[PDB]
Amino acid sequence: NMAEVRSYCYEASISDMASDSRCPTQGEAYLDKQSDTQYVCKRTLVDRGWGNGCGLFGKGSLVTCAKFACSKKMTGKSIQPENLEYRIMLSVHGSQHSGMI
Amino acid sequence: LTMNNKHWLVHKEWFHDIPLPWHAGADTGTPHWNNKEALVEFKDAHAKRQT
Amino acid sequence: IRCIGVSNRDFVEGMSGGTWVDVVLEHGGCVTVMAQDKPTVDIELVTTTVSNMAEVRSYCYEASISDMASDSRCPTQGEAYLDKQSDTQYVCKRTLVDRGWGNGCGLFGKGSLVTCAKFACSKKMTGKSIQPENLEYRIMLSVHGSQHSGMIVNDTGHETDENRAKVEITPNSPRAEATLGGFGSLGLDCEPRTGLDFSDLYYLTMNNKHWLVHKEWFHDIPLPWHAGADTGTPHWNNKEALVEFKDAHAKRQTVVVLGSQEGAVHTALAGALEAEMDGAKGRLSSGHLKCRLKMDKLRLKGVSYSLCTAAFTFTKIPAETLHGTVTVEVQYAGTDGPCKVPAQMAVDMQTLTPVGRLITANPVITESTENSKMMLELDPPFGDSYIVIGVGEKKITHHWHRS
Amino acid sequence: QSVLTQPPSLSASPGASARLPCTLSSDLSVGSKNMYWYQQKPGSAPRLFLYYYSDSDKQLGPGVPNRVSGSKETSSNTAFLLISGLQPEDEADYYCQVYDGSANDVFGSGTKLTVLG
Amino acid sequence: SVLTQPPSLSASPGASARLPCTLSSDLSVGSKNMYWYQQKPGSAPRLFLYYYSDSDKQLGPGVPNRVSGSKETSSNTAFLLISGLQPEDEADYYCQVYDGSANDVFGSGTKLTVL
Amino acid sequence: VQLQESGPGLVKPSETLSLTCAVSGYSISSGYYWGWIRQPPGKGLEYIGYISGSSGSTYYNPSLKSRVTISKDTSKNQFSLKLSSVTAADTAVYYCARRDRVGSYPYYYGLDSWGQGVLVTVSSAS
Amino acid sequence: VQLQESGPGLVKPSETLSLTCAVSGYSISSGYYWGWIRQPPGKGLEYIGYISGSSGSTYYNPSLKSRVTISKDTSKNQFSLKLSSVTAADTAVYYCARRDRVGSYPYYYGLDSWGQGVLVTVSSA
Repeated sequence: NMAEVRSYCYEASISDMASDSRCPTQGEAYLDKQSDTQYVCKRTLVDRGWGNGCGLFGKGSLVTCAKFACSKKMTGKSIQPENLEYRIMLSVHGSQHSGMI
Repeated sequence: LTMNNKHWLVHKEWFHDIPLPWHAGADTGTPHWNNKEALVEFKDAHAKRQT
Repeated sequence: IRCIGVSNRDFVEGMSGGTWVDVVLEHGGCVTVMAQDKPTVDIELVTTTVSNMAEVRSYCYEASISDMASDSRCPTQGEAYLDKQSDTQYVCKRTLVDRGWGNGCGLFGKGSLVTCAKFACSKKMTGKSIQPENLEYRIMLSVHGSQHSGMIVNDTGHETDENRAKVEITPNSPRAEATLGGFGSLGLDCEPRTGLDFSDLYYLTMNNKHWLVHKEWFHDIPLPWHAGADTGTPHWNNKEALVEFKDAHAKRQTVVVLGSQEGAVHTALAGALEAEMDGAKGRLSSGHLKCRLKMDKLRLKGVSYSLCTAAFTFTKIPAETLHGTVTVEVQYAGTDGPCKVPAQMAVDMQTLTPVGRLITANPVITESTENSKMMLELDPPFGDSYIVIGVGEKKITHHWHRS
Repeated sequence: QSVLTQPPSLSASPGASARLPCTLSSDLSVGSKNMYWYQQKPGSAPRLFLYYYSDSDKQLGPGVPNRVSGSKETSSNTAFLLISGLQPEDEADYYCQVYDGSANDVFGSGTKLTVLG
Repeated sequence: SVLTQPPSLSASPGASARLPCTLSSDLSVGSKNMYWYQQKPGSAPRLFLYYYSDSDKQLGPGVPNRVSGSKETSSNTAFLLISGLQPEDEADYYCQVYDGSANDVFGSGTKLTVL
Repeated sequence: VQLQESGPGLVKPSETLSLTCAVSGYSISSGYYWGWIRQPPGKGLEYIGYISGSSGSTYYNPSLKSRVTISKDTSKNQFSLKLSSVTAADTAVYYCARRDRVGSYPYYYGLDSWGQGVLVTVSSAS
Repeated sequence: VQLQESGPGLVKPSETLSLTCAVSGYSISSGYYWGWIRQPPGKGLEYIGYISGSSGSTYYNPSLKSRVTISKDTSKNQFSLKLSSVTAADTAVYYCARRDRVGSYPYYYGLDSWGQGVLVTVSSA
């Protein structure tokens, strides 16, 4: 009857991968699920120009996100003195032909 | 510590700094994970289409 | 055109009177080659597809144990033995355990115990040898003097027209002659598999995640493995690296598996080259191909052309590229037939004197239809300047200040 | 909610500039929405016509010309499909499309643009 | 364990004839030594071409260099390519390997017919 | 990437409907969400759902939530759609289309390449 | 490296059938593997086995578990084959062949030298 303190996730799987990108001078990209918890996001720049569909050249702005989900967890419990229940076996000499007990 | 079905004892100062996703209590259904970026690597080289 | 919306763009100039222009192509990196009187070409190493390889070693990272059995004899009686020791699918171990009047015998001491268990793999990885004989580099060319991609609606588009062709470079066929047509033929005697991709590399496949690993780093991966020949129920070697049985308090040893080992090796190849893409052909994400460019039998398209007369009109706003060059796209709006586009940078307007450099050598209009667009690139001078194209009557100026 | 709306029929004489609006629902901000326009000839598998987000963030169909322009009026959130050089072959059904918060495709009713004669 | 072969083949004189030989699902074509025999009725099958890779291959006695070999490990099939079809080569071809216990497995017999 | 649609001519109501889509020019499992969009007689376009190319996750329509099931198989480079418990109003012209989900160019976030399309009615026999 | 195969034309059902070939131009006690491969006209090739010139080892078709027994005579330089208790469906044309398995430049692993062929049928009338 010990209780949990901190549970780590050693196997996780992502889903709902989505990205948003805007050409330079159009500010910064944004996604609806980027503020949602259980999501992983990152904003960076990519090469952008007329060949991609644009009016200017330079670094664009894109953010990608994926829905975090754990598959296998590991849990760390606390050992509190409330339950330790040591058992000490006793065996006296003078009898008892054979065995431990 | 219990991970798959096997169990160990662990110095807490070592257990507190494991670089992995984690949550504090005992959320059963939908936990709010901390540092989800520990497992999700983002390779993004300047060309295009960060992975 | 091509090679304008990228940062890793390398400009090189060709020697006057020389036909060799050596250059290096790399993944995600572009090259713009120019000469004094020869057309400007944009070459790029697009893909490095390796395929049709044979497996060398296959390591197991997810193993499952089964059929735990044991046999033991008391200290004075001798060493223990189990029939599964001779089986190629079982891992065993001999250890010493306490024995005496308590358990089953009549002498105190350490008896011998053998513990066997049936090994089996759940998830494994396979590394293959990529012999120099089977891998295909792909190089794309694009000559200047076109709008975006005419009549060919894609960017790669096709190999059926001028300004666009793909040259496949592979060792045992390194030299290649690109038949541009009209512009001539661009020769390229590349240097494949020596610029990079030395024989230390194996193509490793694990859980659809692929990489390229060094020579001996893959040999001594501490995992159970089998050699390069696949049959049903394979024979695993060094299974003890994933199945450990070390001592307990006494009276018996316990056998436990090492769990999974996927993410353990995910971090083991940090910085190693990656070849994620698939489709039955390993598409690399790195290149360092050295090439030689032969400018012998290529010629400028617009040399026998007369200058265009019906002055232009801008289509898009002139943009500054990442390296400082200027780009403009204009619709000529005159059925002069095939004519040479007059392009020039003018610091003033008194006399249209050459002030800077022109990337697109002699821009030319293509068809004889009424309205046709074309794109050209210029190299402006540092500071204030202007942009004027067309004949003196109905000139079009655009103020341009670079750096 | 999250439904697009636009009139069943529009027509204009050949040569003039035809503006095909696309009114988004009240829960959307058109200024930050990538607008997608589809063109469908009567029985030939509608093709992607014009994607527009800004006058510097735009991309047309593979062969459609610059006569087709786009614009946004953020006062009442409504995209536009502008066709300047109206030829008789511009007579088709045009659709618009956006995406919701969960990235589900939201198409519009669309206008059956008819070139008069 | 058995190897599949195509029964019918037709090609124009001067073209490149492709003769496939698909190994079973229990075998990997990339790691097997392929052997190709040629047989016409009334004659014992002569050994035509051995192929394992483009750097490990041996032709038969008096066989022109227009007889090559190739492998596609994606579909797990070995090839027998004959460019410049001459009339003397029209016969039935076989492929053969040796499995774990060194048992020879042949094919169905490719009836090559040059038009 | 020229997709061709193939499917039965007619299905009776309350009966499983299956459409098969061959992409024929692009390898699936590289990405590029593949979906199915319909136009019942002459009305607007209604979408049903799309399946992820690489991962294989399926995203469906809120109204067509419990009836459809989209499948994928990259061995022969095809993906299919299964419409169960069809109704008389489900007669439509279906198109399996392409779409990009993670790219840096928003033009491909729309349905770039479309299929030929099949027509299916839900009437009785004759 | 001539290989000369010869034998009877007809063997009756449920009888031990035997054929033999002489290696006319190469000594058997040198290492090469000498074997038999049969096939009915129009049917694919099927190997019967091979015998060693050095040790005498024999390994046959898995289908013919105890049916075949490849014999040998090293001194006279001949090697035989004794298919015991033949069946009616064993009608085929048999071939004598020589191969190698001891690592001589893998091309030689396949049967490079063949015989001429002996037509054998199992009938009663």
